Amino acid sequence: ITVDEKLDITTITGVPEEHIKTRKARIFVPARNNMQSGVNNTKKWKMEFDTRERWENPLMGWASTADPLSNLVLTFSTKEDAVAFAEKNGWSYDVEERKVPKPKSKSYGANFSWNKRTRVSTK
Amino acid sequence: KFIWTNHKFNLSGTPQQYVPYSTTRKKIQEWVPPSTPY
Amino acid sequence: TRPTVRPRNDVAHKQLSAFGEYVAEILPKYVQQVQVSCFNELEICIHPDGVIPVLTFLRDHSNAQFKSLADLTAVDIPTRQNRFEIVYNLLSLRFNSRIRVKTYTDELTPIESSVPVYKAANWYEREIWDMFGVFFANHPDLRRILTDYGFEGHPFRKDFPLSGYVELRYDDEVKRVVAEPVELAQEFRKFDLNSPWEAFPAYRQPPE
Amino acid sequence: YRKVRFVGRQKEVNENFAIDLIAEQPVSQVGSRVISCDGGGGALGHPRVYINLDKETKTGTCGYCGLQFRQ
Amino acid sequence: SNLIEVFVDGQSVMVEPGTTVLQACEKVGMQIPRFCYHERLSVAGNCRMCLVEIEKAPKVVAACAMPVMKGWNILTNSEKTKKAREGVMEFLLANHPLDCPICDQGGECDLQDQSMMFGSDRSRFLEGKRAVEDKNIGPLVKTIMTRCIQCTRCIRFASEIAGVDDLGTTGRGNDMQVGTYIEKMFMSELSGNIIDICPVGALTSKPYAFTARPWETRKTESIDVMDAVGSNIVVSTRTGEVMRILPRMHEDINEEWISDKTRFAYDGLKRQRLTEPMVRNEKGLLTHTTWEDALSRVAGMLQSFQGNDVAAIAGGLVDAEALIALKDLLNRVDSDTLCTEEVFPTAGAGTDLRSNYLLNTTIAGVEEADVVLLVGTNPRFEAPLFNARIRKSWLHNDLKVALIGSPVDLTYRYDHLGDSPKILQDIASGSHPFSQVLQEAKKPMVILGSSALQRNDGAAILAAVSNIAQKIRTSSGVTGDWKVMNILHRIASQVAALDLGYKPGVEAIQKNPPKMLFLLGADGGCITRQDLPKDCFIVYQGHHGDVGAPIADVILPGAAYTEKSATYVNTEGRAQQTKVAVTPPGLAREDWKIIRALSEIAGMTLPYDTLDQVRNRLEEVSPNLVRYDDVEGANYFQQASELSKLVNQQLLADPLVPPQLTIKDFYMTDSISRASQTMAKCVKAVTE
Amino acid sequence: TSVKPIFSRDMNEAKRRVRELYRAWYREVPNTVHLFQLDISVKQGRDKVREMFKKNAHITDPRVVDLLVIKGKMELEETIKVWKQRTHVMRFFHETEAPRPKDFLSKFYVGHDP
Amino acid sequence: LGLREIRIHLCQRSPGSQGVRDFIEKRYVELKKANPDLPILIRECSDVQPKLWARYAFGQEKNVSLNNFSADQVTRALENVLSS
Amino acid sequence: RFRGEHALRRYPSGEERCIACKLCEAVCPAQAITIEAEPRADGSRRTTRYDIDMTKCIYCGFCQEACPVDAIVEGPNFEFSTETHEELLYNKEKLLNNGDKWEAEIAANIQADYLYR
Ligand code: SF4
Ligand code: SF4
Ligand code: SF4
Ligand code: SF4
Ligand code: FES
Ligand SMILES: [Zn+2]
Repeated sequence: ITVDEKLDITTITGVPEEHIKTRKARIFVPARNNMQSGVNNTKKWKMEFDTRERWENPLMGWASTADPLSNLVLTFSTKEDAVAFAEKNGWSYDVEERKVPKPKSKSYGANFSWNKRTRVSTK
Repeated sequence: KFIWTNHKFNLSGTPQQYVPYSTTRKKIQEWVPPSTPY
Repeated sequence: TRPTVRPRNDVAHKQLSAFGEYVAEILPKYVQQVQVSCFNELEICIHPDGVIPVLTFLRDHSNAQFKSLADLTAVDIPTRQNRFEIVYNLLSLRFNSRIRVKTYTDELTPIESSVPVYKAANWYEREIWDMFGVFFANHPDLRRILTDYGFEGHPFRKDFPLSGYVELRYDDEVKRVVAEPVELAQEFRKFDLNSPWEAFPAYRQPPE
Repeated sequence: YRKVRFVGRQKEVNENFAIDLIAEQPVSQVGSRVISCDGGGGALGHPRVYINLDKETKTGTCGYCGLQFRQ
Repeated sequence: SNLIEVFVDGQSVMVEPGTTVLQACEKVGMQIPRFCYHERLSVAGNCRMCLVEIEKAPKVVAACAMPVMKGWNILTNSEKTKKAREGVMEFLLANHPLDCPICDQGGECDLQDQSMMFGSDRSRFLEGKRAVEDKNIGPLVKTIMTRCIQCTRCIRFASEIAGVDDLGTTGRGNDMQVGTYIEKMFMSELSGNIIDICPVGALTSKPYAFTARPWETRKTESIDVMDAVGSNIVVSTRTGEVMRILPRMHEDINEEWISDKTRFAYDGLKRQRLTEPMVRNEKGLLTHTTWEDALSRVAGMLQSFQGNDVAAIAGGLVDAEALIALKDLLNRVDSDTLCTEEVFPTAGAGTDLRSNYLLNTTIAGVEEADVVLLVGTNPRFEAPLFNARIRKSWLHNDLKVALIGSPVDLTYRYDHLGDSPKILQDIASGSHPFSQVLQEAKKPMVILGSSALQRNDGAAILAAVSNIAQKIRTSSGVTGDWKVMNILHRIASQVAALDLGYKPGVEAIQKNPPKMLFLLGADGGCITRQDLPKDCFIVYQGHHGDVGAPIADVILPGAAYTEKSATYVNTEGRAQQTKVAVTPPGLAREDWKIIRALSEIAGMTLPYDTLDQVRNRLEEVSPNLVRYDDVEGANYFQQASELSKLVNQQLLADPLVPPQLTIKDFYMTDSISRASQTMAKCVKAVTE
Repeated sequence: TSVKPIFSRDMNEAKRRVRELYRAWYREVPNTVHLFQLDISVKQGRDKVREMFKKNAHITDPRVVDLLVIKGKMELEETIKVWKQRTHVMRFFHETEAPRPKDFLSKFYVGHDP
Repeated sequence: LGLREIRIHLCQRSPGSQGVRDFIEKRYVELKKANPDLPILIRECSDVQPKLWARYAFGQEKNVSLNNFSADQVTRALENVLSS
Repeated sequence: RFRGEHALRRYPSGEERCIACKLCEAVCPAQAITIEAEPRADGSRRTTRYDIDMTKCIYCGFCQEACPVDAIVEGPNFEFSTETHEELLYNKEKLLNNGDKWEAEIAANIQADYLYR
């Protein structure tokens, strides 16, 4: 047995170096690259970090850099388990919101009226 | 057409060693101050 | 359906259905989910207290030998509320069959090591310690394999960014070969390839 | 500031240019409506695209072909 | 109550009596392939690419436009649906050129993200492919109408929201084109917004045109500041440089639409820019300097002057974080005397609870109004997306709109009521018709614009319209509360600036001659050195050098709007934090951190260093600058309206004229408009 | 907290275990200074150890302290023997790396907000 | 100086703040009829402890915390600072 | 079908057969290619910078087969061995020179072997 019940907040340290207090994370819902119309790109809460300098490598023009995180997207399933990872490793954050549209009221056949204003042509 | 004359070589420093460079225009083109008169 | 589509058979799809039916019937203290893979393989979910006995039941028996440990591996999964995933894999040499043992876990909760049951998993368990940080209990020799003497990241997990922190170099400032902060000469471009329209209707998630 | 890397290195650069070597082509004429240009020979060169040649009268070098094409 | 239980794929779902098969199947999480149907448009049936096999029926119907009767079995995946989608989308991919090496929608186009997933596997034509010719429309929209799946989606745009009826359908059978029959150019506001609508590579961008394919960009969301409502964009960096920006489809502002100026003005970010601190040299010379020369230079003069001989003006596009480090530096030395560039008259209130200074009916309440009256403004070329919301709400239900002053071109049938300030005074009484329809209104809306209030009679027209806003609300008023009196703007960082506790209108500096000024206004010439006293210095802090940076003592660089995490506030008190895209080039720095290193090299040192400590200093002064995107219910202006009756200024004799031209004033306005040469290249194509 | 511990139970066997291995490292500073032929002063090697244990004293929980033990227990394999060829030990002493400013005004001249 | 202005914070609801919601009804139009110099500010929502800032003497803060007064205590606790 | 030094062909009388369609850079497994196009003044689009490292080049043959307009070709000459790392970075205007030192070599190869692929 020896199950030793208590309560203490799980915070871990030692594994990164100094980027705990310097960088605030960011959790967002990605929203539909609008040149197309497919909505599979939504439905996953992600997180993503800050952007820092990108100078020029003065022999070609390669945008070389420090900032070793810079390419990390994780895919979390929900808000409830979103913030439950920024605390267990212990860095700050800021939370966006999910936006779902108007339900809405559309009806073909309402484009032809007797006294109303919605009446389309040129089709 | 567009063929070379006889041949060439891969000469490590001949003195010519091709010394690669960048092939773009500069990006931001910083603004210069106005002239010496006021 | 046509050529260039894999033909299945219902023989092994019925036998491996029927066989591992009674591995949940005769040890219902540990086994908490069994599902049959469509390509004639078996998965069996086991609570981490049953790490030693359900191997030990398998290890010697008349009906299920499974005497070869092919592959011990480990997968990490954020958003699961219990991170990792330990996956055992065995081989019935008398019977030509496969079964996988999928035991979930966490970081701080230890796992009783399978050193005494199989002596194949001596090196398969020192390794996983280095790559994720799972602390296998009472291991006879736990050490540092496949990493340098200075890594403190356990790099095969999702929190370690791809290039490290410790990009190395030489200098003549004394004689030594010394570390540095990481310094790339190219960005490592991150392309975006995940295209919409949800092409797979069978595996579709519930709507919510 | 930058030009010191080729001191005594002869700075090997291109000699011919195709920035405009289009213009020496005797721009082809047909007297039709739409023409194919899989230019450069079959099973090589750019894919076949059909251009409308009716302005007063040019095509537009196919987008791929480069060679000035017209009626 | 009032629903039909309809079974999709053998699974129940409850929909209203009058929805579509499209929306109902989109409720349980499925996307039928769409071409001829966008949500914010009307509905047509002219591509036939949603073909659901409805169960227990011989025929196949379109799920775009039909009702849903008593509970069907909407059977999506069958063996008759999948023989139709595969058969329709072999037709249109026949008469089509063989691009995708060079066509610019090579990353997203929906003849390509259908045709792996749905649709066929190989081609059988095997020769043909008719080829129509292109033309020009404007210097914004490259137009290759060879590609053209003829879905009639761009044409229903023009007859809808952007009310210029210019495009058409010309021909019969296979022989038809889309573009304008005469050689007329098609240009207005929202004119470049069609290149998102166009589902294949026909309409594509002119300045972006051939630079980069869209699987390489790094999308980071951000908010744009060139206008009143702000925006909702997403920038797209390639290698540390902005390539193009898009809309982001917030549901209340930018429903899916973006403004044309806000789309094509990223060039002004990177053309004509100042990068380094510069020293005086005593003549009209002005030369660059190392960073530790010109810090204690200006900080020497702070210890000398005291009292109201030092001031600052700031009225452009700087945030609400580099407007706190200014206010706590000039008022710890106790010399406030500072104002914004914009002129706003105060009579009884204006800095305190502001009472109408934010737009009280929000944008989402505009669709609920019934009689909208608006005075003193040309709403078309300032906040255009608010104008498009009127255009939507004028359609789809009834609305009655009247305007006072300067007959201009609005796309919906208004009526020019009158053109004088004296129309306001008479409409407080009952005369000159509509006369009581505001009294006979159920949800009124009376907008004052900020174009007329800048004038010299601003304290009169502020109190005049507040009287008739009192007159309606004291009658019933609406049902109901329904806040009435409201205002919009045309400068982005004013509501952010003014509700920190500044004064409005440059009058305090307009009377006295203080010695040193700090310019963050600045390019509007409401103060010149001639209106100033003699050659005593002014120190300039900005990022562009158009007007005011040549006439300056020491200039300091700053980061513009894509380089710093900031805060901006539109006309409803929302707070929309822009985020980092590029780090600022050269020796430029962020604005609010050059102020602390001006402070700490001088005497007073401010008690905050990091950005989180800045926003707690914000939360001290105004607690609603961390309540992001929320509109609270607080009006409190029955007390303000009687207290604003204190000033008794009268009207004037001048027609309430807006500055805006036919279009041409729309392009070149702020600062980034000016340096961006594509605005300079689309302005001479208007005049010709 | 329903999970078995590693070695300790609650706050007492742990905070005598961490005091045990400190007496190992205090003994095994002046051995490696000649076992690798490295020429510094011996008091430098003792300063780094008493620096290192004070770093982690913000813990209010068992089996996190026990996790740091296992790392601290492991290093005495390599360090007391000869498995690090003079170079993996000397990385704790950042001799090459330039000093960081760590004060506000010196960051502002050089570097875009580190 | 002192002084320059003050900052009346409140909350829209959580009705322990209800003294200011009557104080605006009683003494704002009577309050700001006096002192046509001092631009006292009203802001939105502290949501708890509806404080009242004062700012004067080279930018120094003085913050009383009226949590739940009457309509008459807020009538008289303002001229603690307004007189001084 | 041998793999080796790189080249960029061009049409009969020259057109610089490349069209900057950005595929030879998206299936390099090693991310060697670095293309930055621009609308050239005549209207047809071309490259400005084109960069192939000869050290990250893992020698697939994935550039050779992804190209629609049949331009970039792994040319059949293993002549190499320069003395500086500053040199093996290739520009655009090396490859053309290196691709017009021969085309009698390359076009004899591709005509033999395009019939299979
Ligand atoms: S521009 Fe082309 S794709 Fe767009 S609606 Fe017109 S024909 Fe269809
Ligand atoms: S519009 Fe469609 S068919 Fe034309 S090039 Fe683009 S993806 Fe190909
Ligand atoms: S060779 Fe082909 S893939 Fe490479 S740049 Fe040219 S067109 Fe693009
Ligand atoms: S050979 Fe392969 S790795 Fe090398 S440049 Fe070509 S595609 Fe890239
Ligand atoms: S699919 Fe668009 S019309 Fe039915
Ligand atoms: Zn051609």
